[PDB]
Amino acid sequence: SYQFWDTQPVPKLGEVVNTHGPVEPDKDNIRQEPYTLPQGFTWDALDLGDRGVLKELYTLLNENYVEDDDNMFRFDYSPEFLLWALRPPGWLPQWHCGVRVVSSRKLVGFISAIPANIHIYDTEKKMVEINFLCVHKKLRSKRVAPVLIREITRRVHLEGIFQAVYTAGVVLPKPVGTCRYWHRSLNPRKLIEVKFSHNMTMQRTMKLYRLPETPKTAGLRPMETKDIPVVHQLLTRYLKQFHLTPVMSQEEVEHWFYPQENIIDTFVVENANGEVTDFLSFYTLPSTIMNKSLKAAYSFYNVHTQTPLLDLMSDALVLAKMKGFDVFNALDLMENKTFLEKLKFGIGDGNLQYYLYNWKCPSMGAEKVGLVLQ
Ligand SMILES: CCCCCCCCCCCCCC(=O)SCCNC(=O)CCNC(=O)[C@H](O)C(C)(C)COP(=O)(O)OP(=O)(O)OC[C@H]1O[C@@H](n2cnc3c(N)ncnc32)[C@H](O)[C@@H]1OP(=O)(O)O
Ligand SMILES: COc1cccc(CC(=N)NC(=O)c2ccccc2OC2CCNCC2)c1
Ligand SMILES: [Mg+2]
Repeated sequence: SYQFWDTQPVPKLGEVVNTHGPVEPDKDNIRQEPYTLPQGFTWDALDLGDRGVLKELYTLLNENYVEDDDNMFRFDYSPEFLLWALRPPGWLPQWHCGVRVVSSRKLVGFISAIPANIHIYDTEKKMVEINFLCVHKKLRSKRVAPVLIREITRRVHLEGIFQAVYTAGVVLPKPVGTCRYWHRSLNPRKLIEVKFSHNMTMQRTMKLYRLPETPKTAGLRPMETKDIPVVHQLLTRYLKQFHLTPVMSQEEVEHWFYPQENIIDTFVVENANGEVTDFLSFYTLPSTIMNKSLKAAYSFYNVHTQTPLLDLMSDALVLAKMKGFDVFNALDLMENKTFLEKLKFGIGDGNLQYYLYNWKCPSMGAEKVGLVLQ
C-alpha cells in the first residue's frame, strides 16, 4: 500500500493499462496558497543566479542526495552542473522549490521542475521533468517528501501543465519502463582501490580494459556553434524510433549539447563531404567516496546514421579515458543493449524506474525508452 501515492493520479501497480490518456481532468481552478509544512519550516524559491544560494543547494545535495545501494558513494553534482541542469530554456524561478528552517534559514529540502515537451507513443505533450528531490538526512521519515511533491505539482498546475516525467530507484505506482545501470571501467586500479569494482590478475584486468590513446572514427571532433542545427536534425530524426522521448527546440539542443568543460561533452562526426552524420555525448558527474572523488562520465544522447554505433561508443570510451574519467556509465535504453556487452560494460545492481504523472499508457521495454535525464 502507498499512503501518498494511492492518492495521486497514477495507475495502480499491476493494472494492465490498454488505454492512452490523462488519469484525471485538467484542473481549471488551482489552490493559490502553498501547502503547509511542519512547524519550524518554510518555503523558499531559490535564486540560483545568486552564488550564495547556489552554494547552499550544492551543499544540501552534496551532503544529502542519492547514494548507491552499498552507501559508499554519493553523487557530487557541481555548482555549474546544477545551473546547466536547472536553468535550461523555459526554467522558472518558482520551480526551484526549497525548504528552509524558519529560525536559522538553513536549507533542508529541495525539489525542481523544468519544462519539457515529451513524445509518449502517439502523443506530444508539454510536461515537466522533476529532479533533485532531496530531504536533509535529519528530516528523513517525517513525510516532508509528499509535501515537496504536492507543492511542485501545484506550482506546475499554476502554469497550465498537467503531466510530468521522472525517474527513481524505488518502485512506485506505476513504472512506464525499467532500466538497468551498466558501467565500463576506464581506470580499474582506482575503481578497485575505492571499492567500486572488486581468478583475475591486476595485470590481466588492466589489459582487459585498456583502450586506444586516440579515437578511430574519421572526422570526429568537438561540437561547435555551427553544428547546432544539424545536431538538432540528427537527434529529432533518430528519436522517432522510440516511444518515450524529448522533443527539443534548436535552443534546447544548444543548451543540452553545446560543450561546457566539466559538465557536458559532445563530439560530432564530420565526414569526407563536410557533412555531420553522427554525434556522441556524455555528461560529467563525480561521486564523493564516503569511506576523495570518483570521476564518472554518463552516456547522454548518441545518434548514428553512418558510423556503426559500436564504433561511436568505443570512441566515447576513448575520449572519456583521455579526459581522466575513472568509469563510463550507461543505461540499457535506446539501442544501448547492442553495444554494452561487446564494449566490456559490467551490469550494476539497482533499477531505474521511469514514470509519468497523470498519464495512463502501456509499459514499454527499455529499448523503447528514449529519454535521458541528469
Ligand atoms: C503535473 C506536475 C506533477 C509534478 C510531480 C510529479 C511527481 C514527482 C515525484 C518525485 C520525483 C523525484 C525524482 C528524483 O529526484 S529521484 C531522487 C530522489 N532523492 C533521493 O533519493 C535522495 C535521497 N533521499 C532523500 O532525500 C529522501 O529519502 C527522499 C526525499 C527521497 C524521500 O524522503 P523520506 O525518505 O524522508 O520519505 P518521507 O517520509 O518524506 O515520504 C515517504 C513517501 O515518499 C515516497 N518516496 C520515497 N522516495 C521517493 C522518490 N525518490 N520519488 C518519489 N517518491 C518517493 C515514499 O514511497 C512515501 O510514499 P508512500 O509510500 O507513502 O506513497
Ligand atoms: C558510484 O556513484 C554512485 C553514487 C550514487 C548512486 C549510484 C548508483 C546509481 N543510482 N546510479 C545511477 O542512477 C546511474 C547509473 C548508470 C547511468 C546513469 C545513472 O544515473 C543518472 C544520473 C543520476 N540520476 C539518475 C540518472 C552511484
Ligand atoms: Mg521527510
